[PDB]
Amino acid sequence: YSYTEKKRIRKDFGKRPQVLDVPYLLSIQLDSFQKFIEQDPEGQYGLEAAFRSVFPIQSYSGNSELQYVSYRLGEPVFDVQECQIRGVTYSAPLRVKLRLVIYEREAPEGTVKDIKEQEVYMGEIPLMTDNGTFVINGTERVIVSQLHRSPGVFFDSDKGKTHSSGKVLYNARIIPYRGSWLDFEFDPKDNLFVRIDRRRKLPATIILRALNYTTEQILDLFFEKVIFEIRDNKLQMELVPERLRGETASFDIEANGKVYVEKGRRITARHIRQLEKDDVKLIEVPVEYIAGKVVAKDYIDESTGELICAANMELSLDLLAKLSQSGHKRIETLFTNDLDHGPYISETLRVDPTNDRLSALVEIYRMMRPGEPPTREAAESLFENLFFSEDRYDLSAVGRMKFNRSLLREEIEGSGILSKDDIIDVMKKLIDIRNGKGEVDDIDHLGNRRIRSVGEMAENQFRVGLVRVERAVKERLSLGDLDTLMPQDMINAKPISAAVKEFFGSSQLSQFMDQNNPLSEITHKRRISALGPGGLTRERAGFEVRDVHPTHYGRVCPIETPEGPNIGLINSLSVYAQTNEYGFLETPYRKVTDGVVTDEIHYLSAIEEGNYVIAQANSNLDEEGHFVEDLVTCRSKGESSLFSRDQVDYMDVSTQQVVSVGASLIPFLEHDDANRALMGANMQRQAVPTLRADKPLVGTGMERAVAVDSGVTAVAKRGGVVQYVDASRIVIKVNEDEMYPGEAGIDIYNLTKYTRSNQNTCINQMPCVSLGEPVERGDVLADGPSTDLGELALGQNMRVAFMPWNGYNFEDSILVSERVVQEDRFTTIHIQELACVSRDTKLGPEEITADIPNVGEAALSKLDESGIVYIGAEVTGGDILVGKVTPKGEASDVKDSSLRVPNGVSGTVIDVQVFTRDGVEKDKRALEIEEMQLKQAKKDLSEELQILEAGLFSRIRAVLVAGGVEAEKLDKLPRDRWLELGLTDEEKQNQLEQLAEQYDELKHEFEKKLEAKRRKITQGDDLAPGVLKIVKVYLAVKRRIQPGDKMAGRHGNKGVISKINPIEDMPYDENGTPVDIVLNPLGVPSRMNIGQILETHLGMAAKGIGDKINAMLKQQQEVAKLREFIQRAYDLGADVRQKVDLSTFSDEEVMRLAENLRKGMPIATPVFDGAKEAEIKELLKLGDLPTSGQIRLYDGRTGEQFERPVTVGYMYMLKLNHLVDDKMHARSTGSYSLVTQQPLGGKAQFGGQRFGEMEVWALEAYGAAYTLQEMLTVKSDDVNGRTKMYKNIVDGNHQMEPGMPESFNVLLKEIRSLGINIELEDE
Amino acid sequence: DMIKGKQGRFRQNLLGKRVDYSGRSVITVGPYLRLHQCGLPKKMALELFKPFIYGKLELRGLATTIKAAKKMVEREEAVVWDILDEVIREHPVLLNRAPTLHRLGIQAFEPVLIEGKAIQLHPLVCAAYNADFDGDQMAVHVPLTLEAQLEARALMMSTNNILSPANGEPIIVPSQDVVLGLYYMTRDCVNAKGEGMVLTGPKEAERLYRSGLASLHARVKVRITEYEKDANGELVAKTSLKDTTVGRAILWMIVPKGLPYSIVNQALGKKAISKMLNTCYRILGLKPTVIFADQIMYTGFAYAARSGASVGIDDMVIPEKKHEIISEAEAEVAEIQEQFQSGLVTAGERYNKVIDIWAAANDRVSKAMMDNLQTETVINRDGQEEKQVSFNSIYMMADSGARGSAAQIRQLAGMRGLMAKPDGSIIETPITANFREGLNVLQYFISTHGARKGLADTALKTANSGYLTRRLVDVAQDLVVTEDDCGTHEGIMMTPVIEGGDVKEPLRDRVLGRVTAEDVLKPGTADILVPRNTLLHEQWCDLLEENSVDAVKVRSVVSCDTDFGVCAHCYGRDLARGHIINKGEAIGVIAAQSIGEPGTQLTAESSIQVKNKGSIKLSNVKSVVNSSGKLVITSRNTELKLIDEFGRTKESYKVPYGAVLAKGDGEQVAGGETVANWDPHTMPVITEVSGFVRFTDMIDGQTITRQTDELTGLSSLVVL
Ligand SMILES: [Mg+2]
Ligand SMILES: [Zn+2]
Repeated sequence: YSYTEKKRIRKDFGKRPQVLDVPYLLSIQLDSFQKFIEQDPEGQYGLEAAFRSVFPIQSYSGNSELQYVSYRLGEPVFDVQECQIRGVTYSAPLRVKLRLVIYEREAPEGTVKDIKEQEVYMGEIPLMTDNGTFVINGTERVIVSQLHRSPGVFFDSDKGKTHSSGKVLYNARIIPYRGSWLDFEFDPKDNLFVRIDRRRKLPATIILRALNYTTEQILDLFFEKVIFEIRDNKLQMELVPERLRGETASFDIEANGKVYVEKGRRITARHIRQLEKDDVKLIEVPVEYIAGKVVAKDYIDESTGELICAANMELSLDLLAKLSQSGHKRIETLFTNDLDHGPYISETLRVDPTNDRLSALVEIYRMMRPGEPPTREAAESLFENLFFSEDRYDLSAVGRMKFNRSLLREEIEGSGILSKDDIIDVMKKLIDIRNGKGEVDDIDHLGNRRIRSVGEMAENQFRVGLVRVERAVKERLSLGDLDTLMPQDMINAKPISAAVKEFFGSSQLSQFMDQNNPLSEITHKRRISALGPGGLTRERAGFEVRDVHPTHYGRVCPIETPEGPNIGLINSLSVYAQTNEYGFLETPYRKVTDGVVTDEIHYLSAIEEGNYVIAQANSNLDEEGHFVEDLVTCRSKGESSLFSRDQVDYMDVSTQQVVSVGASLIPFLEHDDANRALMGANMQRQAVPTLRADKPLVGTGMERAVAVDSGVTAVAKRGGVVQYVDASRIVIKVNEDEMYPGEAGIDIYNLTKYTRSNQNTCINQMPCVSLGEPVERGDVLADGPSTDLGELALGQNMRVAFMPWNGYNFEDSILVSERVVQEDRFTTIHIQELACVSRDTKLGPEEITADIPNVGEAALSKLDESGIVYIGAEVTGGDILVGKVTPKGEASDVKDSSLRVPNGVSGTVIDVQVFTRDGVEKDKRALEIEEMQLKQAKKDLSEELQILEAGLFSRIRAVLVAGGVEAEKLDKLPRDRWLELGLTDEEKQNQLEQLAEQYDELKHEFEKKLEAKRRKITQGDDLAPGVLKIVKVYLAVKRRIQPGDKMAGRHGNKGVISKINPIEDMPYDENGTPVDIVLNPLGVPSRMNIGQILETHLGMAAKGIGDKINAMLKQQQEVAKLREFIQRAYDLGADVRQKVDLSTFSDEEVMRLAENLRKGMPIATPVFDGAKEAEIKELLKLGDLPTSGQIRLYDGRTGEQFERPVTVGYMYMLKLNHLVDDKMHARSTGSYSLVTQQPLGGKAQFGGQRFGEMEVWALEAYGAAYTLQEMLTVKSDDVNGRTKMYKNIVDGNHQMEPGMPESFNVLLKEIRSLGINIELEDE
Repeated sequence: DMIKGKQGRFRQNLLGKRVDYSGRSVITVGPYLRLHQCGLPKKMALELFKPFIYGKLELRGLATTIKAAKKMVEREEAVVWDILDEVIREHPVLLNRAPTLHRLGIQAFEPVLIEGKAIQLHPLVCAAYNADFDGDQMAVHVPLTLEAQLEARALMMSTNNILSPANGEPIIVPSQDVVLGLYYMTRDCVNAKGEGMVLTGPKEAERLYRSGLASLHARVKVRITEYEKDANGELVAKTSLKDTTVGRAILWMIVPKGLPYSIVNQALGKKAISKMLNTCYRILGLKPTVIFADQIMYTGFAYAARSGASVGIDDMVIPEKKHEIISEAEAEVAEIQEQFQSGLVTAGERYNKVIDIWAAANDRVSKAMMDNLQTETVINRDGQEEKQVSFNSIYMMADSGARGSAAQIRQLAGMRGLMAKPDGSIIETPITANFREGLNVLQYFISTHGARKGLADTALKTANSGYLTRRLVDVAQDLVVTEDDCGTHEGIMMTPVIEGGDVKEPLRDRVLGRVTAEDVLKPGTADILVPRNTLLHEQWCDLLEENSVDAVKVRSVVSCDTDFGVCAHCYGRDLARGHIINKGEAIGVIAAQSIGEPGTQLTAESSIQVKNKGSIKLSNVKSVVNSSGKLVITSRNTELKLIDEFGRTKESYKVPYGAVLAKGDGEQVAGGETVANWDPHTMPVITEVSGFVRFTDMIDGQTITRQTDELTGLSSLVVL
């Protein structure tokens, strides 16, 4: 086991052996941005791709080409921590190599001049932190992945609402990544219409006309021919028997001398077999049959030249006679089977008004730009650039792969531009499905829904910047002269960097980190949003989209989603899932070799999963990968059933892979209704870090993975031994094995103490380890917020009893004992930030001095001479945080603009920061802050130098001992007196000058490094135009739990703390221990969350064991007893994958482990492979507790016994962020709004309640006329009315003076101001 | 532009503003409160009533000027709290909860100063507010002028609004903890401590129970004096020995004078308590009902706490015969599937068979579990043994009506039935496991889908409701009761709607509180039962059930003659109060709210079979008896009603043209006897006379196609 694991082992239930370990949970973000930067030769995904896409930039036929070589990411100027402190964006400079080449002009082009630009600076790109986030202005932002429809072609149905007469009208949509959209739809009359991206629907054939296809060519390509030969007389037809499928006979079908099908009887299978075996090709047919068909080609009279029938014209006897007399032996008619093969392109051609290519292009042009006369070449160029221009129309590699796969073409790699064969095949498939030989696609299939992560969106935005700047360079290179200018006045970085920072900063998917819980961080980073750019808007989207598709299995969490209005549009990603090479979603599966379940894992996407039969994870395997049952339970096409042993292709990796991290943290998920599990997870992500987090008594084992993988813990990078421990830094001496040979030194981890998180919570790290303990690579040195010894401890575990106690827990409300507040276990620290900004006005700059007009010295007492509060001073609402004066001109004094503490907030000033970009004057506080940072830098550098210096001196002593041993005199004189000493002239003297010069070089490197650090510290941190300086002040406030606050469990049970009872009143067991929480039973039966009951039982068992060992340990019997007891406990049955034992060191580690477990041994029930009841019963028995898990309790107030014993035990509860002191609010009178004199809205400013129209109706239902009267005039809007009412109340009388509202009188004057006579009548 | 448009004026100006002297905070239980009061935090009360405080402080002379009043309030000295206490005595405040669906969403209470930052809300009214203690917050307004105060105390106070304006029933009925406690209190046990001793009254019953010399429920003979106001408002004591439990006597202590003892003698569940309150209100009046409800709450809470009811893992008993049922149903599904693979049954037929057999197995297991759990306490008396309604805590929570229904009990201990896939089709294999046991990935996943769909439905339903109710309240706002009586004779003849099998809804409730259009006569003329228009209160309604009035013409609002409004008489009485409507109340808005707010939880026939023994009567028919001896139905609008022994129409059916009949008129039909017959998917055309069929305008070929079979007389002549 690891060292932190050996510290406190967690008793793990769970039967199936974990084959795959949980991957790095933040893989998505880091891997995507790595792919984004990813210096690579062959243009694959990556910035490189964008450059090669946009370059080469050739002049407007000016023969001055621009070429791209390569780019380089500059080293960031600001590290992460200092960047947060100083309020700048953490970024790297981007530099690109270009060449300008000028060839022969008015001559065959030949390279005349080539100039190389000196590594042009092309702007700043923000870098991503180690944890996978972005610091954009000293605020931690996250870029959520976006789920959206993949490029390609989709055949939709859109039925039901089509004219309410059935008539299912199909449609094919071609969507590219970049370029216009193509749409083919039908009409009630089965005519197939095309609609350019989002316009009206035109007949499709016009586009076919634009592609240069003649009507006969089209009818050739689409319709099945029917041949009519005339041999010596009367119209004999060449017939393929198999064409007759499903056709009532219209004529008498005689053949070879024998009538086969009588005229009128539909051809039966008997006749079909007869005719087939007879081998009948041609049959003479009556002229009435042909008197109805349609002609395919445009048969002209070859002899004379006169046209007779046109392409797709109905046949009449006269036309048949003309054709027969003209001498046409071979006739090609159309096959119109009114059942299967319809005349769709024919009828579209009939409705199609355009005839020539030119008329089609004219109509097209008149569609895009209606009203301006279309010129031929304009239409030609438009159509060319529409779908076949490499630059404007590009689908993708992914778009093209999906496109070819949808139409069943073997070739995966295509051209970006839309080729003609693509469109023709698409139309063929559309008409095919229209006949019914095909299925429509379902949008909700994850095989049709692709995930765009950060790097892809950043790449797109950067490309946009590039296309802009390319146009710019193009024009400047065209107009301006060619050879005078060098390639840096010409290219401007400002708009590109502007676009990148707008995207990263001001975007829908780029949002503030939800930073109060480690779980909150980890779940926020692994999120998939369907909104944003190219994302569905919430209101129009249908219920069908927000349902859970069977494809989501093992890819997205079914249970974790906000329960607000956008439920189902968020869908947090599952544990084990990954992104494909093309941005699809894949999940791991174990291969199945016919009998044995092997150990190699393959990642499968949605489509591949669809085909196979996948076995469940909870299937019993004995020692060689064979299923115990003959018929096992699997799923094949999204539906589960029984399959045979020797049919399963794959098997689920583990039971946990269905659910997200949040859901995986809930114990006994298998016993909770899905609704309450959903709400439980959603709430559990809101828990606030307490003062000392401890641990869950009932966990799932995932706590350490979450804590480590989040960046809140401090984790060792190179293993070694802890040299120095302080409550600010941990300094570790590396082990010699891993110790780098040249210029290694030791490792130092600086910790972070109370700082403000996004949610105003405290972020503090505590050291775990002590002096002299050995640490290995990857152990947890320091605990972050709300984590203990590596484990996630969101809340705390307390002793609950399920009973109604005089209706104080009537509804879901909760009763709590005074011991919890006395022992201070639910008290949190919060942290507000306040900012005072001194800008430069045109009347004169404001000042920060402490000299503030007409303020009493009481207010100054807590201010220093510079005008900033002392660190540690206690302030209250309304106190002056800092002193500022606004200058007055045309005097500067007599008025104060000093910032004050907001009303009703009181805490201690823990920190102050000052930012003066100008650097004018500087200030006292800047000097103190600079010295605090500087002294630290000095200490660290001094420590490193002294270690390296001690080493150099040891080597100097080892050389000095050679060549004449001198050990008496040397060791007692100071060490600095060893360089001035001498030795016999030899190579040894050469070594002494060498070592002296290396000592000097270490000094000089030290001095320059120090100078550099001091230059970085001193420089002004670039502020916005007009602001001289800014001072930020952090207040910290300790909030204790009180009645009205909200508390919850992990299973969805909620409540408001209703009353704090004295300890004596609370129920107590015979032993005298009072319970902590009194929980309502009536929440169980209707809210079928049974997981809390099992959790309570198992928690009592675990705390019982912990109590027994604490009791046995306080008496300190002997090591032997402890080892025996702990072993018997840890074994507890069989089938467990634990395997612990006493192999660990014999005395120290056991004593430490007992000390840590004495507070209760932590259990680990996995989600679905959990602890069954019998095991809980056994564990309760081992502790000497009632097996039924309920005990008899005596009422602490009255003393009589309760009938029917009650369930008690320990449950892990959380205090949610809904804290009563923020919610409570009241106003009598206060500030009103400027334009409409209504009271301000909000809590910061006093603010009134919104008396809506529904409340008006409620009051109107009663006869409450006077209440409404005051509500409309006296309470809000009437100025004179409100002051008169105030004065009347002050006078001690409670009346009012009625009349017409003045606003109404204003109305009279405004309406009267028109030519309208409106009079106030009287009687 | 200033006048027209939203932003300009009217549409925004006088539509939805923020008011003063208002606050908002979280609500909390506070059981010790009286029904007409509410717990209010000190600090909020001070902030709200600030100007009152200043006025009273200046009146008492404690402060020379107003600024001194502010300084003394910001120090918060004892005098300030004394003045605040003095001003608060009778001043009422308005409580509102964000979605004010109906007029009971705003009510006035008297505040009691308490510590803390949470508002304390009386439990009984939560049902009216639809309030839940899971972080719901509430708003609190202060009426300023004197008329507003008077209006709040008279019209809007909680105790004045006990009946819902929608229907007449009480709103403040005990909800969950109270009913559980009372249920525990009244149930009896075969054998306990203090079996069969005779007590002189309830007071020594309490002596016995509280001293632990007798169990709270144990059968006993007690002497009790009930009072009855049988005379013209005088109470007569009747005193006798009844056989009851100690608990029922203890409960009897509270019960006001007028009520018969019988009321408490039963198991006393939710319904029983509700009807108890109903009778108490109808007989005694408002104030006794209020005090009785408060007493019920206190005793229920107390004895529920003394009961100590909890929920352990062993409390939900898995039925012993579940596994057999599951194995049998699996074997049956396997046999039907194999017999499908051979191809004697379509896929749809197999689907239907599997779904039906699984449903049957589910019902079997549910009934077996309910039998096992319900009456399993086989506890022993002195000698032989006996069995009784069990004391299983979960069973008491189910049966009392406090929480949960049979369905959830099933969902805990049985198989959780069949599920529906997205499109509504039902999965072939059900979820055999239950929450006491553990589900597996597939079954969980399925239930997740279910819950997601359910919640989304509820969301959209709420949006649609809001929209509908807004239109309703908008359209009907102006209607007001302006006149006392228009004096019309018109009215609607109201009958009890007897849809098919029986009387879904009786007359008495349908007519209660409506004035009659004209006097109705007994089944014998000149026997006037009700004078010209009288308000039909409970006594008249009871009078109508002993007699057999079937249909009553009552004045309706639609036929009212009054111009520009309605008259009191045409409307009737029904209100939160009991009496005839008062001139001036805006009934349009109350009606619109009452119809809108509840709208948020809304998502073969071959032979007739008489259910109860009665005479058959045919209405609106003209039959012609044929040779077979059948009463041939020749009318499409024929009805067959059922007169009972005492002249009342129990069952009513509609008999179509061409249905074979058996019994005519007068015949008494035995229970469940087939009186009629006809082809379900076939309406035959019946000839009245005999002879040869003659074809007229029946030409062959033009409009009909002769497709005729051989001698046996089959044909396909089709008159299209
Ligand atoms: Mg709530
Ligand atoms: Zn009327």
